[PDB]
Amino acid sequence: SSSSYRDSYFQYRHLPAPHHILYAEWNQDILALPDEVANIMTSEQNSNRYWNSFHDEDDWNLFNGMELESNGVVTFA
Amino acid sequence: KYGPLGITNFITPYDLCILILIHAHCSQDNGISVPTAVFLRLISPTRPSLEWNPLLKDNSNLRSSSIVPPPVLPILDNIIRILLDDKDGNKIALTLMGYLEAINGLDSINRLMMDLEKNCLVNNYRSMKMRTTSTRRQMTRASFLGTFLSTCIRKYQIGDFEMRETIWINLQNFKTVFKHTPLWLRFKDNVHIQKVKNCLLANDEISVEDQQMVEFFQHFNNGNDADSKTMNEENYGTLISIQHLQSIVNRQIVNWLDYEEQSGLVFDLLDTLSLNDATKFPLIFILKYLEAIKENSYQTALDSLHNYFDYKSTGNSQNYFHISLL
Amino acid sequence: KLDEFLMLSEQYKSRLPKIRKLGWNRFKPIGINKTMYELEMLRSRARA
Amino acid sequence: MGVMYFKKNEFVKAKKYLKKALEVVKDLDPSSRTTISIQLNLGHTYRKLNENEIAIKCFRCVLEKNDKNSEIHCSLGYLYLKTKKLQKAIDHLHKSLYLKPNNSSATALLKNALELNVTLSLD
Amino acid sequence: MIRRAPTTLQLSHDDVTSLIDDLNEQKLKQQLNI
Amino acid sequence: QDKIIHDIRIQLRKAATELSRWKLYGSSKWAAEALAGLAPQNGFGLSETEYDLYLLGSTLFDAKEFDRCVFFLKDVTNPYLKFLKLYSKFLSWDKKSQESMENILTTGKFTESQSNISSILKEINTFLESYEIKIDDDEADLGLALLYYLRGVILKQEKNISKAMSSFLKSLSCYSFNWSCWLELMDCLQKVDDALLLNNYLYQNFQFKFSENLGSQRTIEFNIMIKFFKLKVFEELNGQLEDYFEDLEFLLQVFPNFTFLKAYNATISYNNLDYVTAESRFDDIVKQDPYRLNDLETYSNILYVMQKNSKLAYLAQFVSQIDRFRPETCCIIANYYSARQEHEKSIMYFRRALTLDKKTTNAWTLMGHEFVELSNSHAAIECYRRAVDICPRDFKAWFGLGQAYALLDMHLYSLYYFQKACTLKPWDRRI
Amino acid sequence: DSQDKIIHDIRIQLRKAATELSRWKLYGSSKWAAEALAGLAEAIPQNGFGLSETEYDLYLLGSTLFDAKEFDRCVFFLKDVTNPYLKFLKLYSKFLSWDKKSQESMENILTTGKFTDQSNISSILKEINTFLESYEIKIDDDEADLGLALLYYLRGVILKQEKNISKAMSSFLKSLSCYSFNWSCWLELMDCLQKVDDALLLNNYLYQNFQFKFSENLGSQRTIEFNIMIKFFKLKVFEELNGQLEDYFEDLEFLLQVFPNFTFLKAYNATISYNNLDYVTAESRFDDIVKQDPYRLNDLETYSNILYVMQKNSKLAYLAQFVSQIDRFRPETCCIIANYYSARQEHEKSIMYFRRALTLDKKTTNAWTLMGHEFVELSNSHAAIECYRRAVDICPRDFKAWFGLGQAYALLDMHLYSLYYFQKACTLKPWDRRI
Repeated sequence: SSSSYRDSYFQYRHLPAPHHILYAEWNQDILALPDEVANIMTSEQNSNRYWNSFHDEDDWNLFNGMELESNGVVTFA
Repeated sequence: KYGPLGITNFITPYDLCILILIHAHCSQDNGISVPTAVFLRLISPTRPSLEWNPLLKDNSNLRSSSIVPPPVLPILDNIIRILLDDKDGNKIALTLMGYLEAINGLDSINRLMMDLEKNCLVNNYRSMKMRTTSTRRQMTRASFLGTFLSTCIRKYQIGDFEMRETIWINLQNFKTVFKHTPLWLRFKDNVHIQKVKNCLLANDEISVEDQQMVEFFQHFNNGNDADSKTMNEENYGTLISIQHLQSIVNRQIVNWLDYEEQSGLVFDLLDTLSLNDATKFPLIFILKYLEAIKENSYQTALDSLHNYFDYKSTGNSQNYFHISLL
Repeated sequence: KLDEFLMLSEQYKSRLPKIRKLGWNRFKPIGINKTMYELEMLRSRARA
Repeated sequence: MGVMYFKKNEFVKAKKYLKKALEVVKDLDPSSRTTISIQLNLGHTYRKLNENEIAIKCFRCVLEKNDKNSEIHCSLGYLYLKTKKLQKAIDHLHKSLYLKPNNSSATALLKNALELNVTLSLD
Repeated sequence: MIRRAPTTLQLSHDDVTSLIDDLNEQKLKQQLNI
Repeated sequence: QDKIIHDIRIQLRKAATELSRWKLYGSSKWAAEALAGLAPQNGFGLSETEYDLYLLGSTLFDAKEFDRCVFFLKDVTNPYLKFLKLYSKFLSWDKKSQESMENILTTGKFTESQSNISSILKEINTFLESYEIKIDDDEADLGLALLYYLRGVILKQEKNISKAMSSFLKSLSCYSFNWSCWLELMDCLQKVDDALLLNNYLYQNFQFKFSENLGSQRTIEFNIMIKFFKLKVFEELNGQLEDYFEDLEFLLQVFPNFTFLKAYNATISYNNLDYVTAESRFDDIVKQDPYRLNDLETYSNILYVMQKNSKLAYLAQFVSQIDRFRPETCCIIANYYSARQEHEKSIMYFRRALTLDKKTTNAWTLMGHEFVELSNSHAAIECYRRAVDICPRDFKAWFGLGQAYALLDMHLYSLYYFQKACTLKPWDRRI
Repeated sequence: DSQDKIIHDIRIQLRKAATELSRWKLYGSSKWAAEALAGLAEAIPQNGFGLSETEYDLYLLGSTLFDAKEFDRCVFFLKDVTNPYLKFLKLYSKFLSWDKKSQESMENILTTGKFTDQSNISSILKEINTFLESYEIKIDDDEADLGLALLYYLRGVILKQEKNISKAMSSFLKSLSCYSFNWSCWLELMDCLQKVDDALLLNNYLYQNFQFKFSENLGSQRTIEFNIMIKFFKLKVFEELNGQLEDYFEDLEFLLQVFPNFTFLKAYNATISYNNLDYVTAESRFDDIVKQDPYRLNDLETYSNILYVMQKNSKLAYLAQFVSQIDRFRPETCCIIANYYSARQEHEKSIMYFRRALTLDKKTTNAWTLMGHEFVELSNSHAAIECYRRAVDICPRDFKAWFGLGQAYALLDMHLYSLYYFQKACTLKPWDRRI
């Protein structure tokens, strides 16, 4: 027949060690994403605080109990 | 008989030799019953687990009430010398010799193993009495040989084709070592070998065409040395299980502490570990330690002791840190 | 001391049916919206 | 605008405005949910208008632009079942079901194509 | 400023059911002629 | 013969070196191996400031560091060095391009997607459109054919078969004596009547670029491998053969002791179910080239029918001794376990072989058969599907689906599946 | 003036250097050669081989069957050849066939070596000696081709794997003398070195009684003072072993001028700052590498090592996502991610990646100590102790391994049972306050 003669796709000789096929599962590993999954509702709060750290004192004081309504009218605490 | 040593969790070539012997005994076609003392010297070292604390306990259970022969090294030269002693042991010895000649292929190995599980080994005694139509002796699982053969059966179905090839490449290496030995010259021709070999070689189903090229597969792989050999990874000269190594080491240290043994062969073989089996077998370190004290070497004693107590503590779940200091 | 041979013996014993027990559950052919896990449960009720 | 005028079942001003939109955007937006969206919408309007020929052509060009899409395959199969080209539609239904698990409407369509294949006795 | 996906509609259930009913019609009438 | 064979040697020597030079392992392997069976011309369009990148790109590719090579050739205006970057870029995507459902079977782990190639396809169109000399006339050279060939294969990825043939035939007109290009052309057929139509295109519409090629090679019928083309097509699917026997004889006279021809020639017997002759025709090639491993699985398959397990086992022992991770090596081993009725374990080795190429010969189908003996009836059916999409020309793949659906209560889906396979192999009495 | 003339000389040679080595299908030096030319400062193809057209056909068969991983098949067809150029290929195919096979045979065995610290291998060695005697130059001649020089390299490396040290260097010096500009040749000569005093032993030999074959090498290059890998020699060995530096400075800035764009040099230069516990400066050095060369899984293990000390888990999560996207089979990419997982206190996952990283390349002993640390935070002291223990079996002169093992006992009430381990570590780095 004719199997190894075609070179139109990733074959056994393109990767360096042909014996790497033994593992062949590390590709199917979802590496954990940066920030919130380190907490594993608390993750978003932790992430919120982590980004919330970047304020000036008065600026943070403005947004302590900040709430914005849909129509655009503003409530300040 | 020397060579590199490596621990194997698979069927060692030594293991098949017992399987060779048990096949002849159970077949009862040749009327050859291997003496019980032979089995008890061969299988018993393979029986698992003895344990031996470094110090703080001396031969509290290791000493056998009856003096036992030393365990046998996995070389055809040593194995044959056990059967050879008897006046009729030649007949038993040739039985082993012929079977090793008949087994020329991996398939033939499988024929032996399929034969035993289907016919010889049987789950329990209650089916002994219903199987009076069997022309071969049948084995119970709980028996001395039965429990061993069960383990051997397990170690064959446990691996892929990768392990089976290693069995045959090593056995042919193992068989050929005995070939360039003076004793093999003494047994160059024995006519009985051909008789026993032809007993099992029969029913080959082909003798004219395949056998012409069956030899070609065998010979081409083998080191005919006519051309450059096919290049293959370095293979170990001897394969032993962990439990078999436990028996030979324990006997050696006990013999050292206070039927002939082969100190040189055991010591030389123990010096070729891949350093990973040493982790799997921490007792190799202390074997140097007992040797170290004999010549009164201070630092060489110490590191070995520290070596032994680092691998042992991790392997065993119970806390032995309180034992290391003592 | 964990015997390495017994450990790998159980590991082989666990994986061997795993190939056989593959087609269970999630896998569904097309044209049959109902996986084979309940093909035998209905088959069990058929005779029983 | 075209999607709306399709909703109101006008089927005419929708087509005109959609054609105007694509003729505006012939040069740019080769991909990225713009050309595919407008072209598939125009093809669906042509299907609703029973003009199936340029419908087949535009659905084919959309499919060759992007293959992984259950809707494109299901609609092309619907177009083929409108005519008598079952041999070239049941494969598309096969692929559509392969891509997306349920496709209940596609399941019914393929089943009907099955009874057709039983019914027909072509050499 | 970001754009969302433009509205696109696929084959509904009513039209495909109309086609299935019709297609049963012409898989049903012709064997009477046969 | 006379100078005809001599003219082949010089030009075939070319097809061995430049193909190897610009990292086409598969094509160069066939061509160079043809030198041995057959009984330093150097040249490339490069500048000193640009020749350096080719060395940089080639050796990074050799070290299998695919992805770095793409960055280091980010801006190259060379007509055909650009091919090397895109080739690296394509493969970098491919290795991670595993469909989810097939992957579950591919591994059993049981746990940006495709837009890269769309950019790749747009890049190649943009480059050629802006390139100085198009494919028309006696212009273009060897490197241009590679671009179209790379363009052709990527077109096949989105199942654009109709345009795929145009690109491939275009590429080969510019440069011939590339084996790998014709291999992908085979998968473009998936039908019987088109083959003669394609044959008609070659005989009348097709023309060669004599500028690059040597004498007596622009003509189609003096070409030697257009026979190879005809050999491969009439063995994948018989159909109606045209000059098949007559042309086969001529190519046998040339290329003495050529292993590939003998394997193909012997393979014909297997397609004809003449097992006794097939073994003899396989047996000699083993003696001649013991270290050749291609298409030994066919030798295993026939031995499976004959059930010469003793013979088969030594074959399995012999094959595994010299290599243990080539796709045929695992394939033959998995076949061996089937002979031992150990169907549950043959899956594992077939699984190992599958991950090696993931587009092999009919190994997907053999994987499915073992599931049938396990009565899974659901892994096997979707398994049989994977053979279909890859190679829709496989008789066994289609047959397995109909056979499996026969066991299923519904028989309605089975009729269509059998109908396709009926067209593929109408000669079979069973179907 | 003279420097520019040197630059023009360097370009010609590295073009030749990467040509034959890649043409002879060895990538240890071929990959080095091009990148070295790539980083060269801005200021017709060259090829030649004494092969007959009949035998040259065999070359193509041998060459393409090599990289198709069918090494054994290459040997069979190339058996009867007599040319020294192709003779090297046949044995090299035989050698690599063994090397690949040995890797296949052993994957579950983690540690490598022999406790006390062939016949198949000896078959290759005899063929080398048999062919070398038959051939009618046998080195020590002005008319010595590259193929013979390359042939000695195979002889040197095959001898060392048999542990026949003190003979391999002699072969390697002969190979380097007849043909310099073989980076793969220099490494295998690096690994054989063990101590700084031997570095001085050989360094002199390269100076007084060493000279290159000026016939093979181009002019203005055979001079030892204006050579390059003699300079590249100084940079690598004196610092990887951390030996006493001599003739080291003036060579260093000399290489910066000639190779301003060389990625390998900068990472090594960055490595030097890392090795001196100078982390701020090194971070700046590596940051150029990432921007200039985004795809280099060669020295970024140190980068992630730095970033772990740095903190900024956010920056570390940048690398782990980016590095893993390239490929998951390099030794480094499996240690890059392990650090990121460790920083987030998932040890039971991060512990696994470290073992994965070691499995790919067993020479990266640095992962062993990191392996043990994650055990400690899992409160499994037993599992930890053997871990550090393997690290010091592979090489006794490991300060980190001894210290990590001493601590694990120290966490337990075995204050004295730990005195030995700490005492051993004292010899390695006496000049530390922490110990």
